[PDB]
Amino acid sequence: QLILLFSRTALTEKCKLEEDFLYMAYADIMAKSCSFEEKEMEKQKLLYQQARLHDRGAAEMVLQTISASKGETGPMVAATLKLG
Amino acid sequence: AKGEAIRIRSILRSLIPLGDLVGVISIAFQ
Amino acid sequence: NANVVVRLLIRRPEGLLAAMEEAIKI
Amino acid sequence: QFLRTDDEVVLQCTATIHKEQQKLCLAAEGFGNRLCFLESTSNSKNVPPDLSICTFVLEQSLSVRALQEMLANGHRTLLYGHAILLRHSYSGMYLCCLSTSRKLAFDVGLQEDTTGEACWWTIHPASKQRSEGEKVRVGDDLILVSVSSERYLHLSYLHVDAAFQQTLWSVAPISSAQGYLIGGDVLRLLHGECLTVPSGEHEQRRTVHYEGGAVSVHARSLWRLETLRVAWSGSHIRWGQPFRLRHVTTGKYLSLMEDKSLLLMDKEKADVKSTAFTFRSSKERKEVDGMGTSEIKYGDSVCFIQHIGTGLWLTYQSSIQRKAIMHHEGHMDDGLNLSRSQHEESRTARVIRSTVFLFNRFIRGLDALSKKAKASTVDLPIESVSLSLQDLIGYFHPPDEHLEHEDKQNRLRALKNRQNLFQEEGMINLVLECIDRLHVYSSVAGREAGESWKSILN
Repeated sequence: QLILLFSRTALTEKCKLEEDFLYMAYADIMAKSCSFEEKEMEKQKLLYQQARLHDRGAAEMVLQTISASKGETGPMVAATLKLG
Repeated sequence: AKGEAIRIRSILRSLIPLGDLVGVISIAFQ
Repeated sequence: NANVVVRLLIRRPEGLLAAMEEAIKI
Repeated sequence: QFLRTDDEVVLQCTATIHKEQQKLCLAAEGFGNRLCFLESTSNSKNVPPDLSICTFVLEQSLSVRALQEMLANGHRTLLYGHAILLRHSYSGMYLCCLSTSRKLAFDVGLQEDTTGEACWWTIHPASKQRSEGEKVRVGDDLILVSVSSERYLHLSYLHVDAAFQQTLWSVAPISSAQGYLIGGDVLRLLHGECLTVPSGEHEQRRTVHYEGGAVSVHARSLWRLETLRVAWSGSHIRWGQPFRLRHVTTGKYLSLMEDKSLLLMDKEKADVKSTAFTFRSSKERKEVDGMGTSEIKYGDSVCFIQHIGTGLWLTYQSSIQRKAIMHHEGHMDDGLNLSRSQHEESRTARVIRSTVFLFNRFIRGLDALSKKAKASTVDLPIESVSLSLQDLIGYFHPPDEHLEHEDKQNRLRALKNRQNLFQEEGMINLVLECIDRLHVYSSVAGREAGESWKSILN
């Protein structure tokens, strides 16, 4: 539901982005959660952790909130680029 | 309650309107 | 045979209140 | 070669009225008008015919059994015995048969919905050289028969009506490459800033200017390349062929009088070469029978305008009123860039002047009764107008609640575009004049026709 909340909020038009400090605390928790036996056990576990998100539309709440910020170098896009 | 047999039911009333007052009363009165 | 010649007689010619009453005088 | 579905085609019937041929096309209007008529394309060298009200799209082609089955519930190639569904290329309404009267012939006009057997027409051959089943060929002459009315698409003596008598119907393919030009589109005359025409409050806007900013975005800068070709008119557009420039917002054809002045003169004042134009590669074949070869890209374009009747180069001089006129050599500024418009921008523009021509027939038609009593003006249309407001309410219908949030914001965005392209053209001012002219009475005139005075006002 939460990833759908940021996807619906990005699809509307406001001719800029608001600051929206819920986005800057859930597109930050969502990115701080991501010798041959280990190099495939710490790899096949990472593919599971990024499957919590990209199976839940989170490859669209970072593909739209770049499209909606037209050229804004604000602190919003510098926190949904750590989710992409 | 059939298929397109109602279509011919409309052709016999729309190509020829009723106008039956010339027929039903005036012909048998002599 | 119901669905035939009425499918033909559309394309043939044969108001008609004027004809049925004026034939009494003729 | 053979027609398929998703093809653009026109219907056309021919009449020899006192040793004079007329290859006149079937054409319906839509958006306020629910009836078809004829469009003369025989005199295409002296009077321009309309194109966007006569091109059709073959949506589907089924068998008769499957059609009655569904009614009981790539691209195919059409067969002489399939039943088709034709939709209007502009209005998006399907051509069907109507239960009205204008005998036992029924009238032919568009309609909204597709269900029921009204919107279906079974093709038929009309000569011994063809028969049942085989594939349709281009340029054939054929018959169309309704499914519901069980009649022929007849031309009468000019009531076009579904009758029990036959009439031939020549068909002609029109269209079928993204970014390239296609014959008949509307587009933008980009500079590097676009070509415009003055605003409202009238000069009859007959000048031509270059302006800049969001005025190119609005509904003033729209021009339609109406190509003189009949068949394959929606081919790609190549260098060298002539095409009249039509204004879209007011319907006045660009006709250069380099002797006199730059004029957007009115409809029947378009000859062959007095209004033709072409595009040159520099600034110094003959025919393709098909959809054309890919000539002109959109962003990668520097296109040079040249008249046919003169052969000079329209270039601007030294509000923003750099009015451009024909020069013998010009400068390096005639490398015009191009960009096409969208399909709702083309939709909004056409419905403006389709109504602007109608409301003026209800302003001055009601200013005819602004005297004491003339009573000879029958040009006060009521059923032609009181229908036309119901479409413009439904055109601006706000989107419903129960819809997808990716679909509402599509519908709500296209709604706000329709409200902006009516703002600039003064439609808001144009209705308030009509509320003035009807607020003279208290419930009028001959009160048999205009008894719907309140419902028009409401």
